Amino acid sequence: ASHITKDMLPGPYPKTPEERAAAAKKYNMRVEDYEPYPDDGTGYGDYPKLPDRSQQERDPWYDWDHPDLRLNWGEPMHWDLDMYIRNRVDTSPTPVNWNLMCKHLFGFVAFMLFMFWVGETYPAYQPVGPKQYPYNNLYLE
Amino acid sequence: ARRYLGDASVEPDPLRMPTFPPDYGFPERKEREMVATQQEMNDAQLVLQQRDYCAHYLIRFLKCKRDSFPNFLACKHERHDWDYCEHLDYVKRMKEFERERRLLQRK
Amino acid sequence: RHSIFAFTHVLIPVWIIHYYLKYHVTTKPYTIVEKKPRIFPGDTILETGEV
Amino acid sequence: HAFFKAMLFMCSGSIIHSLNDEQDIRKMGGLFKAMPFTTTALIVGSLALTGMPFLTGFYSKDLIIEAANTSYTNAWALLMTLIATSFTAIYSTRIIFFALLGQPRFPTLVNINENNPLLINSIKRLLIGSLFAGYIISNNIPPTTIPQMTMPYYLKTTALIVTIL
Amino acid sequence: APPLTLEGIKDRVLYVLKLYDKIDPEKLSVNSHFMKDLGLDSLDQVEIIMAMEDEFGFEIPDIDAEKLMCPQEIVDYIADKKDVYE
Amino acid sequence: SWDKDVYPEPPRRTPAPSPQTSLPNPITYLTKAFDLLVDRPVTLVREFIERQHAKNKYYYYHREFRRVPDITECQEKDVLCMFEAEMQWRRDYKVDQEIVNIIQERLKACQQREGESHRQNCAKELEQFTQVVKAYQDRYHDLGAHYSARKCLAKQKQRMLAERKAAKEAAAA
Amino acid sequence: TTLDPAEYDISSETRKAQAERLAIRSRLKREYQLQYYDPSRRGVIEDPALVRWTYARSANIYPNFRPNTKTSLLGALFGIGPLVFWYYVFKTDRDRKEKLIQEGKLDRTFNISY
Amino acid sequence: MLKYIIPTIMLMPLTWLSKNNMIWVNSTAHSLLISFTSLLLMNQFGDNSLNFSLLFFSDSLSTPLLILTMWLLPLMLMASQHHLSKENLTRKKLFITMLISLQLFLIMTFTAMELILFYILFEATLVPTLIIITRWGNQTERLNAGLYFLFYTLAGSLPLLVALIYIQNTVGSLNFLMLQYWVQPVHNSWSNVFMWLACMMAFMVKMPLYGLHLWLPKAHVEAPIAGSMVLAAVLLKLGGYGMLRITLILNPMTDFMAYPFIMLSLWGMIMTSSICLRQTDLKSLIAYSSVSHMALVIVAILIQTPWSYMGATALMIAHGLTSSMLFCLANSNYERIHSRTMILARGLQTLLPLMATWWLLASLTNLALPPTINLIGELFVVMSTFSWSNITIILMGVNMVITALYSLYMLIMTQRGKYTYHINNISPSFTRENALMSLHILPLLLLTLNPKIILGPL
Amino acid sequence: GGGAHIEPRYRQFPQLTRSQVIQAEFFSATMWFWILWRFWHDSDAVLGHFPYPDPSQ
Repeated sequence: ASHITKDMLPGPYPKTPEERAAAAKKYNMRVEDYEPYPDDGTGYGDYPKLPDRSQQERDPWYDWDHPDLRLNWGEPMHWDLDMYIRNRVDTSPTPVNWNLMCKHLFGFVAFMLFMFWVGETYPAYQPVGPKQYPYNNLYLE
Repeated sequence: ARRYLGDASVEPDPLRMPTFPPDYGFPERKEREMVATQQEMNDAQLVLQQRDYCAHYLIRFLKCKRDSFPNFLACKHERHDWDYCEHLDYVKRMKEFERERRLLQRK
Repeated sequence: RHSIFAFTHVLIPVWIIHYYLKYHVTTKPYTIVEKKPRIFPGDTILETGEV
Repeated sequence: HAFFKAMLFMCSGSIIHSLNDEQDIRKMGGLFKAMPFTTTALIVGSLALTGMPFLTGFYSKDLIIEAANTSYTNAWALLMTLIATSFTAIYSTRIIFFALLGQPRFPTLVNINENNPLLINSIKRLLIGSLFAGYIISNNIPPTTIPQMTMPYYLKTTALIVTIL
Repeated sequence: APPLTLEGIKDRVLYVLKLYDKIDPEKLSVNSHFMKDLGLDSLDQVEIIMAMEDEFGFEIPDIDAEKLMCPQEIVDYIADKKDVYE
Repeated sequence: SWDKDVYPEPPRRTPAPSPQTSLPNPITYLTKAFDLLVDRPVTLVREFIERQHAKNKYYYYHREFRRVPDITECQEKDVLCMFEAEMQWRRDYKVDQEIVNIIQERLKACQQREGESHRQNCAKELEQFTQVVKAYQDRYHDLGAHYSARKCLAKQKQRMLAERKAAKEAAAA
Repeated sequence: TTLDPAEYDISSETRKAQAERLAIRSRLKREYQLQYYDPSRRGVIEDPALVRWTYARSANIYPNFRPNTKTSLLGALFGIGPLVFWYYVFKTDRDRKEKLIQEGKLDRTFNISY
Repeated sequence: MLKYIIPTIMLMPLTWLSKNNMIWVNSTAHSLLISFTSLLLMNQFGDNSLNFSLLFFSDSLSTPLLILTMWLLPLMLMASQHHLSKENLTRKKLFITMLISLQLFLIMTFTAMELILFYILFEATLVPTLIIITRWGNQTERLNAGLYFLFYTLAGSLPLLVALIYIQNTVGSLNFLMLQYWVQPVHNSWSNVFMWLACMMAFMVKMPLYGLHLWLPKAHVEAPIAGSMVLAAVLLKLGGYGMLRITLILNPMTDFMAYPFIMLSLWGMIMTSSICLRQTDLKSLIAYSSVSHMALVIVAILIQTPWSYMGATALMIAHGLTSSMLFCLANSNYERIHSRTMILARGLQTLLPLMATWWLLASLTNLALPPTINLIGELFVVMSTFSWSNITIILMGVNMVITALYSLYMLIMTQRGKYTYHINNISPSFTRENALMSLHILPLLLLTLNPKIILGPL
Repeated sequence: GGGAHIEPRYRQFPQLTRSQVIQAEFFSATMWFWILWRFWHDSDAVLGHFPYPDPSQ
């Protein structure tokens, strides 16, 4: 049961060097890119002075990580930044966006113009005159 | 090519036909062509798209499948003859665009 | 043996599961709902003939 | 189809244990590095997957691509089904050309073994059941539909040559 | 299922000394320390295990470089990783 | 069992013979052996209970009720006679559920017995059943007062709309 | 596509005296390993990085909160927002559906259920 | 009830009358014996109807619902003994007696013969629950949560008395539900809105809408010894069923203003289960599951015309057994690790193998695997509100999607390893820990054979 | 381990058990005998064709 520095207070400009770290060592001497200034967007009750958010992100992927536990399995001491989206989210790929996936289905979007026609096997084209005439001509005889 | 109209009974599933529904029928040569027995076609448990032509030859063909039970071929040449019933039926139908391309031209 | 291992497995329930079957078609007003014979000509247990 | 890959997973399952793990198409080598039986079983089903010259599902594969012969289709559908048949051929020789062709390249201590009759009883039943499957099933079956049985000149047999290229 | 002993790891490390044409079969057995005739900077620190990168080669992390100077210190912790001798 | 007029079927009409060949048929090997292996442990045991069950008998009777009052009785502030008119009424709705169950099984009877044609034949079921279900939700199903089941407080008043609106207000029928 | 993710950059010599940030985490790990090894513990360590993670997320949002902005008054575009739209749909059905049900018929004879 | 209340009051001068530590075995022995007698005269027939004795019972005829109320006193005493056994026997005798005193009023409730006998017993609770909330919890936020549990339930229930006394001197007397044959209809007015609204809103405060659910993750989060009244508070929530007794009659023709209760509780259903996947307190994870597929009955009661009452009754005791056991899964595995943080309990599934089945067969009832009592309940609700409007399959279908990803997220957090810590957590799930975790699924899958016992009138 | 009936190697090509090759060569013969009904007798399309039905007048 710890009462001194239990959590944050209404910040984030309450002499920020006193916060990290009295406890909650988010910053070393309030210049660590994680000094508890980051109340991004005041007026929201979410994330006060808060040894917490908009810190660098996107994914402790639990790779080699040989200091010790380091990442996600083995539990280092004080490194929780924002979680519950990060035990299932990873890093950067090869290339970049070039959204060819919508362009991949665009090939049949052009072939939706081939959905307008038919596929009759006999005969071929003969597309220039009225000799084709899909249905029958005269009556019995 | 057959038919007549005003089906007496209101029985759907087009067995209510003139006699027998063809694919198109008849149409010219011959302008008529007949069929099997509808009282036997319903007596034989047989689905639609099998009440077309060459059915009576097939009703005698597939009978030998059970009439020769532990067999590998009831009649393989008749299968080539039922196909010859089928191919002569189908090339009779293939002469549409031989005519319809020409009969739709001026005269 | 292949004698008491095989006979205990299959042979006993077929005695059981038949007994809830023959004593069952006459009780329930629909038994198994078997289809027709699919005949071409005509003979079998009738008499009718065909050409 | 059910006789194909339960063979073929189990056929290659003898290979992954044989190197104790790689499951990569790299780092394999050729066919006969004391692998007589399963490479013979590989060249049957991967020849079935070519498009069936006389094999098992010839009575399933050929009769459907020649059921799309006369049809009211999209006309881009036959420009998408029959082109996919040609792509099924390079499926075959790819596992040949990396696992069954090349010089032996993989890290050492060749710890291969194939002689457990549990596996040999497994494959020898299904490979025999593979070949004579459709020639019993399709030979002994009630026909329900009217077949096509028409395929004129320059339009008929190229579906094999689709696989040959 | 195949086990292993410690007499095989002493040979393979020693053999790829002889497989390299830069190094003669006249250097010491377990401790030539690499610097005896190791050169230069790059390609005498990671290339010296680039032959075992193909053979053993279980991804060999960044810590493995400067421990590998002592050529017996290579032999030390390969037995620790792959669950080896007693 | 039952009575076959409630649950009809046509005869059996089962063909037979048709061998015609000296090709080896396994049907003589199958039915001429396995029928006896089941005949001993079934027929002898079922008969053994059948005398043992005929040692003594037990009785249960038909339960027929009394129907003196019917519908429009009684006066509004009464409770007693308007309890009996609901005890009348609820039995006339659990029963009329099950008569739809009987006719539906009659539709199940023809279709697995013919199967192949199944549409142009049997001539009766799709005419009978849709003249009963179309005679169901009218006046016998409080749609949508089905929640409280509204015995005689609404079961008459669909049928009031079937008299006060129907048959006179058609202008001019 | 989410994200760049900036896996290489420059240094040497932008603020070279930035070191011994590891001295923070080595102090914690020397505190932790001396805490973690002991012959009789029988129970977890507190580790208040979890304690400050729940209690600054469960409570301490409403004592923090002041409605000084309009991005917390944005919730009328999110709370009562779509709930307006679901009422607009459901009374167009059950009214257009209703008139067709009374004036004219749409269902068949075999609709006992319902 | 002839005498079910009369033996279960005789349980009360047995506990203090006993000796020393025998007080646990003496109470649980006799309390199981009522379960024969509870079944005994009840479940009779059956066609309009069973008025039972007098002005004290209509026997809970078409809605049984009451056998489940009698399992629990011999289910909670075996559950509560985990961390209770450090206090005095003089208070250990208390906590058994008020728990019986909660079962006494629930027995005359659900049957109740009237509507004004209902209310005074509908409000006869909330005094013995509040004693279990304030005393016998853990660290603070008990006391405000002791006040949030009041002042929603009590602010709403007082306009019942204004309306129920109003009916008693308007149309005859309400004293019987079977003098409700004469019912005048309730048309569209400006006073008949409020008669409908005040009579309805006091039931919404217990089975919550999306609004005014603000007390439900307060009392369940900060909660007694081992779910000991939390098992009771899940029955008590579904023991606000009496909307089935009222709204079937007694203003039957007001669907005109059902729509702000439909859309609030049909869109809230798709959101209040979605708002739980980022929970970090384990007992608050279950506490929002209890919001979501309880609020499916609120769109199942207001939509009338059964094939819904087939399912709306089966859903009241669907998670009567499910959500009870999930609290028992979390009242266990907290005795060993002293936090309810879901992060901390990892490294599991190797250490306690026998209770892996107890996780899954719990969470396989929310996936609900159709031959259970669960997807015989939802698939009557689905086929009911389809016939209201076709578009409701979308929201209720996405309800089925997210709760699939929701239930497994509580399972899969235990399938990890290496445990990093924890010289404690030795106790290999003793004989009591599996016994009170059993008797939940053992009736739950049993009744799926002949579930004609679980049906309304209907 | 227990039985070393197939020894590990240093790339010296451990061979077969001199009976596996018999079953191996037996199931190449059963399929190339099974090319019998592929050619003898089965053709490309045993249907018959049309001789260009132009004279329909």
